[PDB]
Amino acid sequence: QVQLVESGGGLVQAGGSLRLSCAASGFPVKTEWMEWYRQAPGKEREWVAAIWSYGSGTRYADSVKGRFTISRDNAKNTVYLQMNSLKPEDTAVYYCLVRVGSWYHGQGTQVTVSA
Amino acid sequence: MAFNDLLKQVGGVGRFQLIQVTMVVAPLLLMASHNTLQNFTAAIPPHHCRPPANANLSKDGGLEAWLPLDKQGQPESCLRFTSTEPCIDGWVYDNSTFPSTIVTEWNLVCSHRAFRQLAQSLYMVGVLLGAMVFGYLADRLGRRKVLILNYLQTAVSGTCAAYAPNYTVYCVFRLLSGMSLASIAINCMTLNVEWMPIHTRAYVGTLIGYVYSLGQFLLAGIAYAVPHWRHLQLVVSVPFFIAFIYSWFFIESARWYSSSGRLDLTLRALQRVARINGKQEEGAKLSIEVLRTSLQKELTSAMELLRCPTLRHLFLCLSMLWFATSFAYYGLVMDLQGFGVSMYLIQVIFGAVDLPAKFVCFLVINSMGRRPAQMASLLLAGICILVNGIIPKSHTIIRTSLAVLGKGCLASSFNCIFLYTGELYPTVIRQTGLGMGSTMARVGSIVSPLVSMTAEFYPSMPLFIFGAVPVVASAVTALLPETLGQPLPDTVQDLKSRSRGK
Ligand SMILES: C[C@H](Cn1cnc2c(N)ncnc21)OCP(=O)(O)O
Ligand SMILES: [Cl-]
Repeated sequence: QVQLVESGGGLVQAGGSLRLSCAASGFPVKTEWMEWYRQAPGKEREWVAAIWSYGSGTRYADSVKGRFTISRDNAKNTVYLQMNSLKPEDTAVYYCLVRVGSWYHGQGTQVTVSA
Repeated sequence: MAFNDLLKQVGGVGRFQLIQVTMVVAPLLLMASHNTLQNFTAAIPPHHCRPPANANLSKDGGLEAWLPLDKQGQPESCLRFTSTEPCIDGWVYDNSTFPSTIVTEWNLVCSHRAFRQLAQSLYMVGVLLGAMVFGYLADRLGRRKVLILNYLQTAVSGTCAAYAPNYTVYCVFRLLSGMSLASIAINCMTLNVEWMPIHTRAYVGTLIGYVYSLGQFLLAGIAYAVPHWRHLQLVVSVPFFIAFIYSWFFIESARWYSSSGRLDLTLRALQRVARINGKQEEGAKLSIEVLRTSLQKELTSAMELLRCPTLRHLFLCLSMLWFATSFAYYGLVMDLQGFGVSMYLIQVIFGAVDLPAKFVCFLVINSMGRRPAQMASLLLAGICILVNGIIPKSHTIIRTSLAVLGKGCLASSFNCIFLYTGELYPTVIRQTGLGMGSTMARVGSIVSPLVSMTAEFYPSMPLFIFGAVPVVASAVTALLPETLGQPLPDTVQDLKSRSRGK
């Protein structure tokens, strides 16, 4: 079986920065896709960002450019998120997805942007 | 004293040789339109999985939650989220530019997307089957009768394909449409060249090419006017019906009539052609006793072609050339949706580029020769479409210009290979050689959709195969001798002497 456990939640004031990552097990992170989603309360799943395999490319959404940064590593076989200048509308539960239209999605982390 | 003697005696420029020729070559416009139509009647519009009706779109934050996205900012065209799972509730197609296409009607997307190209493959299978079977039937039975039958079958198959309930019905009716269409295409040319003197065959060929280019123009315009596929197929097939209604005034081929060993009806046809031409004083002397005295010298296949080593080698080479040229040409023509620009404009440019390319190859063959023209045209076409395959979608104008140059190069290559096989094969087996070359060209046009079938592997590999084939053909056709000096061999003895004497 494949695990996609993740961690990096916390309570932090607006304009701070967190440390988010997905612990990928059973597959090399450099060989498949990667994606990112949030489900803010009162809203639905929203696409955030994606990084291809072997660093082919990385594209963002309208509220991700210039604010968030996502990187990868090979030693720990994980995908890591960095962010700054957080705003109250960013309060959401973030879900890690291994591939587009893929059956392997993580448990999710709860991150709060307290104005 | 021969058939040409009588034909010149009756005329050659009179009203008959214009009216009959123009009537029989009018449907070549729809020839081109029907051959290319699959591009316009089966264009894939942007599409995505449909969220289930039970789910509330308003309460789920819109359709963006149920549709995973790809790189180009569009929803995924085959998958959907489970709150994954493939399409199970159908599909959603935008109507911004396509009211309806066969892919829109019968959801030939994601899984079982092969059918939108299997349809063209089956149509080309029908073309080849009709060509060979109805060539045999025309040899056995006649020309006017088989051409009329092809007219009717084409019209019926076009209408039936326009109104097709299922998909297998559509494929079978396309197969029968090709069955009739190859036969009409070959028989129009054979009747025109059999009812004209020797020194007008080049004129007939040039007119056929001009009508084909005008057919490309007409298809572009008719696609601009009528976007709906159900209306488009019917509107492009009903003029065949009106031409079948008005094509009962055709005059059968007198040469084939004389070739049957019987001459009374041949005399009747020649008398009729004298009446319509308006020249009766000169045609009065025509009677039975002059037919035998004028037509007696000429009265007196695969196995022999494959037996002789020189004949076998010449076959293999020419078959490879025809196969590669037709394969690449139809692979390039059948795919114009993925060029960025509107299909109508690129189709217009493809049609327009025919005449300048024809002038270029004519100048080259009348100036330098044929084999260098083959090399240049094939190599340039292969390189151009390979670069098209290697240039990403982000660039549009350069890709379209490269595709236009490639289409022009393929047209010039077609004209050049026709002339080269005309002035290459010995007169003993020249007609059978042309038939085999045409059959191999139809085989290549059959395979081309099969090659484009497997684009699921790589995004642009079919373009790579289309660009790899003609470079191989040009490399392997190097050994072929050049016939600029007009040797015009008759039997296999001349070929070996000419090759040794070259
Ligand atoms: C002058 C052309 C030469 N030729 C012979 N075969 C072909 C194919 N398959 N495509 C285009 N052109 C071809 O024939 C008249 P047609 O294509 O059937 O209107
Ligand atoms: Cl043909």
